[PDB]
Amino acid sequence: AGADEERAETARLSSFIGAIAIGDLVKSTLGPKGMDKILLSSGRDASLMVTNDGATILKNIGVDNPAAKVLVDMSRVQDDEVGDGTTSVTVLAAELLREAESLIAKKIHPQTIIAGWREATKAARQALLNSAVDHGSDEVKFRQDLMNIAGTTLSSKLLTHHKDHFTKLAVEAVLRLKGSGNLEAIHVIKKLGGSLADSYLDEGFLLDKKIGVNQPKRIENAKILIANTGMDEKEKMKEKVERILKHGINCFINRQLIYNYPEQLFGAAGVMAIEHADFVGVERLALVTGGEIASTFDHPELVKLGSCKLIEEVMIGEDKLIHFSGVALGEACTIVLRGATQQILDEAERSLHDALCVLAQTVKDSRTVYGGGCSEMLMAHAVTQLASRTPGKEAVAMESYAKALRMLPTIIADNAGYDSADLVAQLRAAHSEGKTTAGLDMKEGTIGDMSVLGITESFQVKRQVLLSAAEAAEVILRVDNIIKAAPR
Amino acid sequence: AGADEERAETARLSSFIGAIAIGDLVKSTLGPKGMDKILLSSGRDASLMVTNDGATILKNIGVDNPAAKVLVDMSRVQDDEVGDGTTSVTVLAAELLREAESLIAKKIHPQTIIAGWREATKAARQALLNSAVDHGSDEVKFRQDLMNIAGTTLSSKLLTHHKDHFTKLAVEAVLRLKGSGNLEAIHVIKKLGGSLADSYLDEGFLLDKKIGVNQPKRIENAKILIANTGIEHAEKEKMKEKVERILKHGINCFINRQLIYNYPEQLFGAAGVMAIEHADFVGVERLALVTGGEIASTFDHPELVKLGSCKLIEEVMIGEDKLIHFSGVALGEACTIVLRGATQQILDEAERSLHDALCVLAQTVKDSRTVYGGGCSEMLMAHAVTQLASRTPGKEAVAMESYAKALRMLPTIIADNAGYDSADLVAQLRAAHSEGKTTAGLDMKEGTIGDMSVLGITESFQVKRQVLLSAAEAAEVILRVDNIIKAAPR
Amino acid sequence: AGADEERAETARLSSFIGAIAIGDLVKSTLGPKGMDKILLSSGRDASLMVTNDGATILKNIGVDNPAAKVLVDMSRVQDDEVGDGTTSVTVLAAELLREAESLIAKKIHPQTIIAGWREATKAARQALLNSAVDHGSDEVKFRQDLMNIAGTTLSSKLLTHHKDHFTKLAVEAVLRLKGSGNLEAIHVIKKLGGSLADSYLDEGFLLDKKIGVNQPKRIENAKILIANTGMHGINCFINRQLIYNYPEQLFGAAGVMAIEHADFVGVERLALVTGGEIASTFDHPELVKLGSCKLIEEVMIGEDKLIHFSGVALGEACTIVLRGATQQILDEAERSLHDALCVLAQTVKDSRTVYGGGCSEMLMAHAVTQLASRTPGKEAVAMESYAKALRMLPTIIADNAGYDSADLVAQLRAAHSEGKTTAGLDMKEGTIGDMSVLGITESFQVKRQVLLSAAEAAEVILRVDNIIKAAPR
Repeated sequence: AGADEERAETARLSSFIGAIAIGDLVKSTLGPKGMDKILLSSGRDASLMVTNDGATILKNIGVDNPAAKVLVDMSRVQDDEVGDGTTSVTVLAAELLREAESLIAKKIHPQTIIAGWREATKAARQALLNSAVDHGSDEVKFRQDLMNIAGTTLSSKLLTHHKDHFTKLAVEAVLRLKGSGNLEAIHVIKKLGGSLADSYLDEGFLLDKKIGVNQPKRIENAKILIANTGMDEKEKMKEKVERILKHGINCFINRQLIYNYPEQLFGAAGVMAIEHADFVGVERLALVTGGEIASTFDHPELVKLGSCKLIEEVMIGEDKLIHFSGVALGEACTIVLRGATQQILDEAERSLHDALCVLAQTVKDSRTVYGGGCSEMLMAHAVTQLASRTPGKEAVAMESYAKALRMLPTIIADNAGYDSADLVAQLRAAHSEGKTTAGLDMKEGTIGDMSVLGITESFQVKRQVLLSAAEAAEVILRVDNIIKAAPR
Repeated sequence: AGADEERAETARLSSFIGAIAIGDLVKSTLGPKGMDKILLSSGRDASLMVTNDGATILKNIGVDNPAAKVLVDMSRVQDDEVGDGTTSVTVLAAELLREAESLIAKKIHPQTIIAGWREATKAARQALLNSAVDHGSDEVKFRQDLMNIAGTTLSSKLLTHHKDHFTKLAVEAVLRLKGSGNLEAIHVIKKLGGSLADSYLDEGFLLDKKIGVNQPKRIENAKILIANTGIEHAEKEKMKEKVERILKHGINCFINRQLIYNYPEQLFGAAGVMAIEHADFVGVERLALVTGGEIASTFDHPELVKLGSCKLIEEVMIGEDKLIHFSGVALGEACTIVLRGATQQILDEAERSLHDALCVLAQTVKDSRTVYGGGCSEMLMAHAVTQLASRTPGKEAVAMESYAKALRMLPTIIADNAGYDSADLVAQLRAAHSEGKTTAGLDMKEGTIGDMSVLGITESFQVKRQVLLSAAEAAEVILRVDNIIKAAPR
Repeated sequence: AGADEERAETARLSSFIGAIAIGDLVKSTLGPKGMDKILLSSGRDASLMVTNDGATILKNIGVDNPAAKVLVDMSRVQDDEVGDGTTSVTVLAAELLREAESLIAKKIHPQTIIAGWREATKAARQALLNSAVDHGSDEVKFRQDLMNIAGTTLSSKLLTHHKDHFTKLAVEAVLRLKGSGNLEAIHVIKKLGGSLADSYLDEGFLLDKKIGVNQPKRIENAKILIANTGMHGINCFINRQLIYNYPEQLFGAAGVMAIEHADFVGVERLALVTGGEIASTFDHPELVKLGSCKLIEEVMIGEDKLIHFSGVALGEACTIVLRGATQQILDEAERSLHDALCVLAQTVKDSRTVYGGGCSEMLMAHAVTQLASRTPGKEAVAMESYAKALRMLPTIIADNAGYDSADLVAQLRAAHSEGKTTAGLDMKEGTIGDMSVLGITESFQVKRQVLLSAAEAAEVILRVDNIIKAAPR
């Protein structure tokens, strides 16, 4: 009969529906007893991607017309600057929409109500002012380094027995990277095969290619050559050898197909070459080795810089790999993971990417909050009082924000295996008293001292979630429906 | 078949329908509690776009057959000669159409009524030469620099808690700009957080790109090269020509607005030179005024056909993110504003707000005069126009009378977006204007009426001159004609 | 969802429709170019009936289910208290309902909208003192005796080509009638006589009746007898009803002229003139009867014979005979003289007026626009709807004229905002002109009663929240 026509309440509903649909899938994923999800789609999806990381699955795929893709894109900026712990930021933003039902009771102007978000700024600061932080995490630190937040990030994924040990490893990796210039040079891959450790740490960069069956096994005073252009007649062979012998070249890495004639040359010379090396691995390596200029065959000598420690092909345990290590820069390092080997193990690939940005900001912030829901209840006690102080225009919107915090305590306990109702009762009383350390103890079935557990949440996750959620939602709530955008 | 075939009541209606669709959309946008819209299209489009500015969104898409795209097109010329203010002109043109309803009651000849448009020319001249203006503005001005019109554009946006300060900053940018020629060389980008100031002012142009992972970390006494353009052994010659010419200059940086050949990329890193792939053309043109420019041609380009600014080019980090900064411009004509902002998503709306600031201020400095904002101007004129219809003879007057009631809708749109009831607001607004106070207007923050001048909100003189003439001419094309469309197909 | 129940917008519509349905039929009637309609009824009605004036037709029957009958009853009280003029009061009340569509736009409680009516008192004072009024109506009056309201009342009628002259004449009649004594006593009839003057003012009351072929032609020092019940020097006997045959033989020999089935309306006014009668049984002759004795005779005005009563001792009331240029148009003056006189009686008593041709309506409209804005929130929107109602009146006057309505609105407003109360709508001109030159004025009283009458009719919809039923099955 016509084309995309929305009026008063119907348009609001479309924004409203998108937030509720996303929340149900993500809530299971939000804690110690989180759930693993696998998605299967035709064309350029190959098979099933299992993602326990809410951010990764939402950014990758635009399932349908209803708006939510842009909100999802926003979460990624957060990921670079801290990102996770557990994915909770999307859920909290989504629940604000439910209150808009209340807003029709006023029956006047939703934009005016928006002044609540002006006071959201006031509310955002209340979390920052409130809770506390943690006492410890000085820098590096012998044992406060992990068995804390990473374990909680990890707990959602039930690989956490062999895996918590892997989670523990992640901190060591961040300590070397720690400093100005934040996140660079971390690639880490998993290998199929069993070991109790389920992981090895490499001081260098790990690849996975072989020249051929022939060629010297070990290279010394190793020099590295990287060529952008392929090797793909005798004169071409000769140019390469003449430049090569004087240098004493130990390894050649080319990001593409490699022509056969040079291959014979490298073996006799005493030089190990790599065929079709992935470009992304190469770029990281350049920062590591001091870099080099990959022009056509004039590429050797002084146009290139080559680090010279140790390059060798090492059986790590089960599957063969090639190790580049002891780089002069020292800034860039690589992590190698092993596992039980299954859906549960590929989950670790997911978890570590999350692990990688979590501690990246641990270094810069020098601030954190207590975990297990301790942070959320204290703020809720303070925010309830806020609605009364403000003028009535301000009070409705500010009060609505306060009740949102209540759901987080409920989800933590609910996944534990203990009835939610009893849990809510005891929790508020302990926070109201004034103890920041006290929180939800899932293991006990009641409440307990969070600090003894050692569960800590990044301070970084809390500042971005409050401010980002507040105006993101505010733009949509303030605005009464969008038009002349649709495709015909 | 054929084309158009319209006459009688139906013909008037197609024009009538176009005006109503656009007016509601733009209505949300005006004033302090303006509405931001995100646009979804899956017809050769990739993502939802959000445009606060009504003019920008109308320009982007021509959705259907009815006439309206040309009316929309005209508003852009207005933006360069005076800027956006808040979008209001399109709404007034649309309401002209609504009294056509009383026109079917005419039941005789609509064309005689058309005399009103000629009358309108007399009327347009009645406000342009009358109530508006200000006294002062001697060039530069220590305090009269702003705290004015930038604020009204900002007031329409919620961010004016800390943002009114940002607005103050924008005129520093205009004072430096004046000189040599018009508005063009200004670039604005918003950062993601950490400042009370919520902004920083930069010496030169700000860019965000890398050559690749390899290449020197930093350069000094940087020289800038810009190119309009991006047997096997002869390939080597291109490599060599570039190196031979390059070494003598000491070339520290190369900026190219397009794809770049792989061979040169390698060379720049060993030399100590940083190159930029697919640099934005808009960034480049701004950069050219700043560096003294050059003439872009073939590899003959390096030496004195090129002018290089020599202070400092480096990739630097502010607070947390890493950006590349061009600094030390001799010209001073063009500078860049970097907003650190007070970490909020309102900050993400800083880009939205400053862009509006950019067009408004350049015009404000050379127009040398202003009007009172917040709808102060519209209500005053409306009280006066009721009298005007009665002075003219009945054929001319009837069209003139309709034009007068058109101004009435603006008070409602300004207040309605504020969040205070629109009905209540109109009654109190009219009473204060009637008394004789030009300064008095709509105080959206209050929800009632107040003194606009204390706020500092003013409109450029130019916005009022151009819109009054433009509304009348667009309207004339529609009513005088009952059968139209255009030439070419079939 | 079963049977006849209504809420908010749907319930409102039934009230809305009743006002609109009446307006289209009545609008046609207004103006010199007005129209007369014929109607045939379903129960206890013999045939199609045609009524020229709106008040007579509205009154006879309450037909339809929607409410509107109650509104109609009010107009007759207005007619008695002043008269028909040209029907227009009903049209003004109906237009107030149209603004209700934008009423929803205010978006909150329709009942406090009613407080707008409270504001209408402000509007009511506006219709007062900031209008033209008289500034001249001293007594008799050399030029402004007429050429005014009677002419406007007259205009809606077809005959206004020679008739407008007759209408002017009717004020001479009002001046003699003038005073607090018995308003009425004015009767006029047409005569198949000759051209141009089209009417002669004369000596006394005119009546078209005869006793029979046998009876004396003229009586002097006449004695008048009026009896409620059917059948001194007695000269004439006038009875309002059937007269018994036996007395008739007697009257002829005696020298007495009697009138069979004389109209009651002629009789009551005749009584004030003579000095009154106590109309009882045959005991009626002598003192209980008051007679006047100057002269009663049946005379030919210009050709045809009729009976004239004159020389009233009392002097309180007098009558205009008129004459004319042979047609249905001519005896239309019969209806018009009576109409013109009544408006004047109010004019002498009140000693206040205004200017006609819609001059009064446009001036007030310019002033009332200010009032809406001045009043607080809720009061302002309801008050302004009333103000825009006034705008339609200028349009209706012009539309019936056969002249361009759009052009008319602009020029009309143009003359009024200047401050010249004299300028108004001249339909004969086709544009705007000086109303005073025409000489048109409206009585002060007609404007206050119309305002009170229109306001109450509007409230029947609002003072009672609901009237019918909901869902039995």
